Amino acid sequence: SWRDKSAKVQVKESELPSSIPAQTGLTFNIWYNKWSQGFAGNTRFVSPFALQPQLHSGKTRGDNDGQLFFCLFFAKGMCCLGPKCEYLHHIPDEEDIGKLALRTEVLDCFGREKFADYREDMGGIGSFRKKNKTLYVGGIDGALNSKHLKPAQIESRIRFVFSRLGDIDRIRYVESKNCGFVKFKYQANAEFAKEAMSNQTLLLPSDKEWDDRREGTGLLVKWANEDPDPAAQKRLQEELKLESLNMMVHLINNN
Amino acid sequence: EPPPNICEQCLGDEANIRMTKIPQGSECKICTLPFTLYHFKTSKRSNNIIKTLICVRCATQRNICQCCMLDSRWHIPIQLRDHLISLVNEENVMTEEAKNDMMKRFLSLKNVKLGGAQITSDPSEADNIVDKLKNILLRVDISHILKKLPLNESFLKNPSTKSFFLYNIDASIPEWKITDTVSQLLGILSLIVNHKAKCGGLRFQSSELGERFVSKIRGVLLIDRFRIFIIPWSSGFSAASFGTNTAENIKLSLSLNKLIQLEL
Amino acid sequence: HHIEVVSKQMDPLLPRFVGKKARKVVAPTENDEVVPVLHMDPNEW
Amino acid sequence: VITLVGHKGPINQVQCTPVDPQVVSSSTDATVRLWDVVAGKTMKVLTHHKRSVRATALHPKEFSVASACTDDIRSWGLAEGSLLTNFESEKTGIINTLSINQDDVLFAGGDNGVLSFYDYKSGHKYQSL
Amino acid sequence: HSDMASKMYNTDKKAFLGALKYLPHAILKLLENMPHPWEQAKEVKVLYHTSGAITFVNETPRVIEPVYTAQWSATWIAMRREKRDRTHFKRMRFPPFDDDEPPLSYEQHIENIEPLDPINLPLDSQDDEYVKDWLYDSRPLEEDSKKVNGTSYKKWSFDLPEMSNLYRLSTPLRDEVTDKNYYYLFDKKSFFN
Amino acid sequence: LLIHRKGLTYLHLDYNFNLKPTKTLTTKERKKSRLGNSFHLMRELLKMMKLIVDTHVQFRLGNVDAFQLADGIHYILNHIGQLTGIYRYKYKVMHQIRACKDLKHIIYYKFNKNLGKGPGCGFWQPAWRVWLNFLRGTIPLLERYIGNLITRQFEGRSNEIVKTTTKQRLDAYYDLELRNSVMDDILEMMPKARTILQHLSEAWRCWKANIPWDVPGMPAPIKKIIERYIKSKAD
RNA sequence: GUAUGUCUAAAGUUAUGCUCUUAUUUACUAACAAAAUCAUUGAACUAG
RNA sequence: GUUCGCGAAGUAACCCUUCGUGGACAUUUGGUCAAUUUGAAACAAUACAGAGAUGAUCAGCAGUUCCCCUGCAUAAGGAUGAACCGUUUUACAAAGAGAUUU
RNA sequence: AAUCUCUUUGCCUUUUGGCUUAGAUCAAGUGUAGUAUCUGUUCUU
Ligand SMILES: O=P(O)(O)O[C@H]1[C@H](OP(=O)(O)O)[C@@H](OP(=O)(O)O)[C@H](OP(=O)(O)O)[C@@H](OP(=O)(O)O)[C@H]1OP(=O)(O)O
Ligand SMILES: [K+]
Ligand SMILES: [K+]
Ligand SMILES: [K+]
Ligand SMILES: [Zn+2]
Ligand SMILES: [Zn+2]
Ligand SMILES: [Zn+2]
Repeated sequence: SWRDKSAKVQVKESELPSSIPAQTGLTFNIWYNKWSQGFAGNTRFVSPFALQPQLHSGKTRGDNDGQLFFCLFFAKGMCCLGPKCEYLHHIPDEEDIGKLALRTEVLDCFGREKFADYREDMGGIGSFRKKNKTLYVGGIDGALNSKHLKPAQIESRIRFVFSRLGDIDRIRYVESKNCGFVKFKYQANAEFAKEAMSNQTLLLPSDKEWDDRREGTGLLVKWANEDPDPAAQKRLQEELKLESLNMMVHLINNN
Repeated sequence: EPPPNICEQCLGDEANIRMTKIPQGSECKICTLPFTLYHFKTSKRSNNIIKTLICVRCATQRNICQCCMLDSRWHIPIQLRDHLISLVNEENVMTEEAKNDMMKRFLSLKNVKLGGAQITSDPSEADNIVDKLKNILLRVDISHILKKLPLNESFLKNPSTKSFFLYNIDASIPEWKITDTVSQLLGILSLIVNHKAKCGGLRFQSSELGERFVSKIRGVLLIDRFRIFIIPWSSGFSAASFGTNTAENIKLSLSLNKLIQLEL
Repeated sequence: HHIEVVSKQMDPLLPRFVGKKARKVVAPTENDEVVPVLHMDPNEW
Repeated sequence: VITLVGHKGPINQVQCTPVDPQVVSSSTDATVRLWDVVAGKTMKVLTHHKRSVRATALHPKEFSVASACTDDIRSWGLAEGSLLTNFESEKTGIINTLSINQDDVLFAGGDNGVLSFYDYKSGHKYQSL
Repeated sequence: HSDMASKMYNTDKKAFLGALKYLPHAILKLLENMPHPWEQAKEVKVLYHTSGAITFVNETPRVIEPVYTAQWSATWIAMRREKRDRTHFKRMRFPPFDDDEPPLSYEQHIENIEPLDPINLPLDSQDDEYVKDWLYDSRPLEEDSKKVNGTSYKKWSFDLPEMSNLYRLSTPLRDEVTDKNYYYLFDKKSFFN
Repeated sequence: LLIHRKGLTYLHLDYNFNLKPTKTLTTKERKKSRLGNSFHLMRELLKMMKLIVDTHVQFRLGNVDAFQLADGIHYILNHIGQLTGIYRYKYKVMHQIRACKDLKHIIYYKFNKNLGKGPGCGFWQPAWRVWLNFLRGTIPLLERYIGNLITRQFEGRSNEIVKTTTKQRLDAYYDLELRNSVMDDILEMMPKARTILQHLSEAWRCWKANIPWDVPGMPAPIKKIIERYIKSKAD
């Protein structure tokens, strides 16, 4: 178990990437920290870093300090503090889900404040008005470096990379759209998995292009819209009725 | 400016709390207008700071805590509260929220209650609603892959099998419940389920785990009285076992359904 | 619950009111009560 | 320090008083408003005038105010915003100015150039010049 | 705070903008405390923002007027003598550094170099006996509890031979008109008239 | 940082505090990068200060001796109108520049009595005082000017700017008030006002042309209202 | 010639009589154009 | 750590030295803030076009607006800064006549 | 007693929305091009 060891330094401080992004213009703006006087087609890049749950997880100062929030950089596989980190370095689980319950209404598992509305691209931290537990997995083409692959193999790879980030409710790969939907048991695990898988690559060491992994642009993991499928919609309504029944007991008990 | 609406659960059980007040310190998450920010800690040594994320006006309109946006009387989310009031009043009450910045600003200036805040702000009606809710509470390639699926063979003691085939999976069932019930039986496990196929496959770490699994009761596995049926799957499986496209998965599900109806 | 309210020692170099900005705002009209218009009382115009 | 919002058009005259209503205002919107300046809200809206209330005049010896629109001079008690008297202002036309002396004489200056003198308590027009 | 590329500097950047309104004051404090020609170097107390946005020189250049008058007089004489005796007085170029040259790092390029001699007119062992040991100090007699009230440097009290020596050293800059009638019809009131 | 927050990356601030465009600017870039007197005055003050500090740095490096330092400082304080553009943004500073020129004259002729022309006078104390006193009064002015500029950066520009009645607006504002008065009198006399006021515009053109204004069928009291307001405008 | 405005179009996938051929007339528009009398000379120049 | 008091060992006994022990002195920092893609800066670039009252070329000043930009600004500038140019049906009644219907 | 269409009366129902020095001045032009346009002739009709 991760609780049996101390966290491991994922990337040494000297190995961290410089805060100055790749040049996309004639002049670097020292206020916004972005290149200016130019234009580019697509600024995304494949994450040089990746979380390895079995290897990196362990105790940090956060566990002793009674920290509630998880480490964002740990999820991204790039935390340089290792055991000295103020935030938790492990996959969210039921015990931590329980301790986060009062803050999770307005904060994600990383402690970032949620918004009223989703970004128009559905990316970001997410809305506090919806207990959204489902992620959209786009950019599969670039994540595979445009490697031709069968739908079932794509689904198997997505299941592998995501199932290790918490309890999964269900997974669907829509070949008609070349996109995947991953639904988690707890929202905090969807938040954590979203940050961990963002900009990652779906390639494996058993692939030809493994050495070219960072050439293109990585996986685009964002929040999922309302599922339009009537079959899903009805079970969503049944979940709502179950939650309301399970809440009426608490209301009659309190009053 | 009225005092902040912070709930007991956010304040905590500590005897005394020091709260920092910052006039115009923040922009309300709901209405985007500036408001007096209050921030505090449950205890001087705690590692987290709790901030009022919404202004007193928006909180009052919604009858919620400024620090956690849960109902100030029932301490539950707005969405669930409005649904619970809808179930008893049949009026289908809801808190509609503005999209445009100008409309958010405009809405926050109205001296009205939104959605269920009407019921929950007046304690008389809240009680007069808890009583009514009590009355509610008490009351095409299938022909090929069907030889890849192990459907001809049976649940048995002798053959050592590390992999199994699951079918008659109701779509309501999440994957984690299946893994959890197998974990309960084994006293603790790679699972594939395709819900459009209504079937899946289970792969164990080593043969003694599969043997311990088959030691406990073609077989059956229970999920809230859903009878998932189970067969030893000696031929190793992958995601391709249940079809390469959606239509193939659905066709497989219908085939398995009629096979189940024949078996029953 | 007894709360001790204290003012933050602000950094004199930073903006004193983080939330202060120029914002146009259309305010709603509060139609709480009707005000009667008590108006009690050939082609030259 | 305070901006009193309520009138739906240009304000013609304002009068300060020592107690609530501390501000009395007349407008082109044909209303006379008595204000609670501390609250910044109107204590009372007087709507009897049909046309722009061009002129007002506080009585120097009693807590009342006169107001006028074309052919219509009215007196109001400020303590409660009650209509006291309707003057015999018929056919006098547009009234540009009002004045009240301590002898209860009310003067109304017509835009047609006619000086009208009235007894403030009765509203009786006693002289036209 | 040379390169504030990291996001951690977002607040410091705002502090920098906030310091701009106080920059003229800091400039005044710096310039009023400028080292005089008889001082090689000068330590000044400074008040600095913790983000490094601004540094204010936090002290007042208090001086003893007859001493300061004598110091500048000795400097004046030394300068006239140097202009007389130096065949080629090479005036320095302005600006001293190229527009493209970044400001030198004090601790790397200046702090280690031994300072050059200041303008100190050679004082006589006997005629300047009473002033020689301290005339060119940064705050002369600051530590002498008899001549000065203390390091706050607010009041001075000198003896006759010292005042005489300061008066004598000040002849090029001191006032020589003892007769008040010199200003007949050439005084404040006659100019007002 | 101020330049870059405004997005003016095409303007480069030299280490001697000169501000120059790095490319030919479009008219929109030129309009947007049109920095005001508060910024330019602050920059010129920084330039003056750096000139002084750099001279002291040259002495500390050992590149100039103490006499060259004193003379250099005196030169700087006497040539602010040449070494900086400060006069461009706050032309009253010419008073200080003139004072320094005058001080140099009285100083040099005292100093050079038996020495003739040439560098070497380092008596910078009087001109230095002149610039310190300039800063004394410039401080509150720049605190207000720069404070307002930075306030606009964080808070944005005010939406409730009330334009005053200046000479360039006098006729327009006079017209607005005249029309409003005429309209009030007409509407109150009557038992589409914008159409009625067209008669006022015609009566004014008639008055200017000395053409008699007479509308057949015009109500007599309204004609008298228009005529009196036309006479008031005429007066 | 400007001010200034507009455009830029895959993917970074969100689940279900009245005309015609054609030779002219007239008007408007063109920073298009080095045009022969009145030892080589308008010549790169004009914008709200 | 220091210091005041007490037990003890060392010394012939003090001073002094060490081990033990009680009291006194000193008493809760900091965050509205985590370190590149996904919680938000813009210009620019390529193309086309080339400014209201005009037959033509233009100075303007305003007003209204939930558009603002530059500027220290209640000054001034930003094409008269821009947008403005479209779409338009009922407080609908009175008098009378000739045809339609039982 | 209830339709339909006339005629008159009423209603005006897409029914002129500022300012200054009429705000000011101008309306003589080659080649070629572009757009619209004109007479005629056959043709369409
Ligand atoms: O122009 P001049 O009549 O010859 O005077 C010059 C001039 O001073 P002013 O023009 O200000 O009176 C020089 O100043 P700049 O031209 O350089 O500005 C100054 O030299 P500095 O640069 O050292 O000020 C020089 O002084 P010097 O006597 O050393 O030659 C001085 O000459 P005079 O005043 O003696 O005639
Ligand atoms: K043009
Ligand atoms: K114009
Ligand atoms: K203008
Ligand atoms: Zn970490
Ligand atoms: Zn709000
Ligand atoms: Zn709360």
